[PDB]
Amino acid sequence: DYFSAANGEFNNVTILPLDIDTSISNEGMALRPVPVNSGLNGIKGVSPLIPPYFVGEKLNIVHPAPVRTQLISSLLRG
RNA sequence: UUAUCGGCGAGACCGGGAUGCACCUCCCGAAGGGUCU
Repeated sequence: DYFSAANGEFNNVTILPLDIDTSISNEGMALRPVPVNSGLNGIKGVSPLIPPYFVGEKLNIVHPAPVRTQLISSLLRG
């Protein structure tokens, strides 16, 4: 709840171009909720694929670890 | 944004004492002079 609780306020939004599309897949590891049949491994769950994630039938999905950490230097490498 | 919603709050004196002072001469030398009812 960013709206109600003001959790996870952010600023200084910086966008940088990437070289490889790392939105859905990452060497076969899903980086976001994807259907089970997509062949991507990770953690099983139930959720709608498309937002908003509180409406729509909750179908089986594979999603990454809820808390993923990466070094900022590695993230800025691109 | 995996839901929907939620002020953390209320009260307090921090203050009470102290001399910083005690000793030193800054002086030593020179002509500013000469030209035009």
